[PDB]
Amino acid sequence: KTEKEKFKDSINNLVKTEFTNETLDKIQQTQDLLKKIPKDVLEIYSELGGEIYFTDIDLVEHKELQDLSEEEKNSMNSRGEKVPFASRFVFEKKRETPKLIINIKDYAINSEQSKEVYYEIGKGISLDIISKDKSLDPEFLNLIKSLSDDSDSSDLLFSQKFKEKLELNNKSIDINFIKENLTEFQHAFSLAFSYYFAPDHRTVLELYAPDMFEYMNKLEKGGFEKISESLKKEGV
Amino acid sequence: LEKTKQLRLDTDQVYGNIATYNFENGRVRVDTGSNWSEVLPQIQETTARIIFNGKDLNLVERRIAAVNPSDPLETTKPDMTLKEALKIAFGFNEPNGN
Amino acid sequence: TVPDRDNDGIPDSLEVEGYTVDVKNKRTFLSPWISNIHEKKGLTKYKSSPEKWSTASDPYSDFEKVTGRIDK
Amino acid sequence: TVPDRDNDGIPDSLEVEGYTVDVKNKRTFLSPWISNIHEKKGLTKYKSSPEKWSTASDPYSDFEKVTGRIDK
Amino acid sequence: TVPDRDNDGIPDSLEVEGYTVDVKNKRTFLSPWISNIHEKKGLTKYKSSPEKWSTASDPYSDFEKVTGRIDK
Ligand SMILES: [Ca+2]
Ligand SMILES: [Ca+2]
Ligand SMILES: [Ca+2]
Ligand SMILES: [Ca+2]
Ligand SMILES: [Ca+2]
Ligand SMILES: [Ca+2]
Repeated sequence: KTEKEKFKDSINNLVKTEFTNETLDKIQQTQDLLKKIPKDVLEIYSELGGEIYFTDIDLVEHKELQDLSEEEKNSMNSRGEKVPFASRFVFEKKRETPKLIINIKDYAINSEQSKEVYYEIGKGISLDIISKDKSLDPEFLNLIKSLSDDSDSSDLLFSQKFKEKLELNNKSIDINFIKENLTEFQHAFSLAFSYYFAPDHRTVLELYAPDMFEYMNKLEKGGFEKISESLKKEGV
Repeated sequence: LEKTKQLRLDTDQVYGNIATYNFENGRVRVDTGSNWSEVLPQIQETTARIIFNGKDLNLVERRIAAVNPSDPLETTKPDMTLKEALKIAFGFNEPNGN
Repeated sequence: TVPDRDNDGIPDSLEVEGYTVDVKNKRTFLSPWISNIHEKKGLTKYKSSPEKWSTASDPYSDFEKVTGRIDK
Repeated sequence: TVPDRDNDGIPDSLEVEGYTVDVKNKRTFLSPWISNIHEKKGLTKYKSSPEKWSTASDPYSDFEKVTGRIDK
Repeated sequence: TVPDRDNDGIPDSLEVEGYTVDVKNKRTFLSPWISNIHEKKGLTKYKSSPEKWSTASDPYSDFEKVTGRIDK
C-alpha cells in the first residue's frame, strides 16, 4: 500500500533519470540555492543596483575583479577571520555599484559553501535594513543591548573584537560607538541572516538567540515588503 | 576419563535477543524475533578490530566503523584515522601533543 | 512518469542501456552511463533486465546489489 | 522540509559536516557544530554516515546513541 | 495546544517549573504550582523530566503516579 510509496520516496533523490551533462547540474543547484530566499530581498538588493552573477571562472582570474586593493582582498568571512583570495569563491564588490559574483558549485550537497552566499547576501542588503535616518535603528540598538546581556547569543553572533571592545565601553551608550564600529554592526546582521535562511540552521537561531530570531521573523513576513516599498517609492 | 582426566567445554554459538527503544512511551522492549546472529556478522564486516591490554593486562576488544572503498554504501562513512580511533574507542588523550 | 515494471527501483531504460553508481560527497548517486564522462573515472557499466526484480533470480535485487544495501 | 535519507531523525548536512547534542533549560537540542559555543561547554563533535540508519551496523541508530534515548 | 514531548499527558512547562494535583468537587485537576494558593491546602510540589515518559524509568508515567491511575 504505502510501502512501495515510501520506498520510492526513500530513493526519489538517489536515482537520476536524465543526466546528459556535468556543469548543467551546478547551474541548477545554484539557481535552487538562490530561489529559496524570498522574492522581496532580491528586489531590495536590485533597488540600489544589485547584481547577481553565475560564473564558472574561479574568483582570481575573473575579468571584473582584476583591479582591487589589499584591504578588500583581505576581507572577513562568516567566521570572522580573513580568507585568502585564492580560497574565496563568493565575493560582493560594491566600490561604486553593488555587484555579487557567485562561482557555481554543487550547492545542494554542500551546505557549508551554501552558507557563504547567504552571508554575503545578508551583507548586501544590510545597511538599508538597519538604517532609516542615516543611522542605526534604535529598535536594533535595543536588540544589540539585549543580546550583549545574554551570555549565549553574545558569543554566538558577535566577533571577539566586538566583545573585547564592548566591555571596555561596558555600555553601548555613545553616539561615537555606533559610528566607529558599523562593520561589526553589519556583520552581526549578516550572520543572523545566514543562520536564518540556511534551513538546517534555524533551530540554532531559535534557541541560542530567541529575540534575534523574532526580529528576523518579523522582517521575514512583511518587513522586507515594507522596506522594498519605501525604497521603490523613493526609487524615482 | 578416569585415567587421563581431560574433558573441556567448547562454545560454538550463542542465541540471544535485542531490546530496542520504544518512542511512544519511552520503554525498552525485547523483540523476540531477532537475535544477534543477524547483527554480529554485519558488524564483523564493516568495522575494524583493535585489541588492547594496556589496562592491567586485560584484552579489551573494540570495533570502530571504517570505510571500505569497494562498496558504494560503505564509502559514505567518515574517514577514521588511527589516532581518532584510539582516542574515542579506549580513552587516549593528548595533553602535550603526545 | 518513468516506467518501472519489475519494481526494483531503477527505471527500465537505464537497465537496458546501462547505468552506474558512485558517491559524490558522502551520498550515493545512481546515474545513466555516459561514455566519455564515466569511463575515464573507472566505474562499471551494469546492464540488467527491466522485467525481473532480480536478474539472477536470487533474493537480492539489482538495486541492492549495485548499491550495497545487501547482506554484507 | 529537510532531506533525511537514512531516516534516523537527523539531517544529511549535519551528519556529514558535524553535529552535537546540547540541553538549554531541561530540553535536549540537536544542533550543528559551532566552535564558539560548543567548545566552552566541552562537548563532542560527531560525524556519521547520512545513508545508514546506524553507522556501525549495530541495532541502535545514530540519533539514539548521541541522544541517550537508548538501552541504559 | 501546549507542547508535550514525552507524551505523558502533562505539559513541559509544568514538569519543569512545578505542578500539583487536587480535587475540587469530585473531579481531579492538575495545576501549575502557585505558592499563594497551593501551600495552605497542604499539597506537594512535584517536578519531573519533560523528556522522559517516566522519570524513574519504571513502567508508570508521571501522570499516573501523582494522579492515582496506577496499580493500587
Ligand atoms: Ca526496473
Ligand atoms: Ca531489473
Ligand atoms: Ca540522516
Ligand atoms: Ca545516519
Ligand atoms: Ca510532558
Ligand atoms: Ca515526564
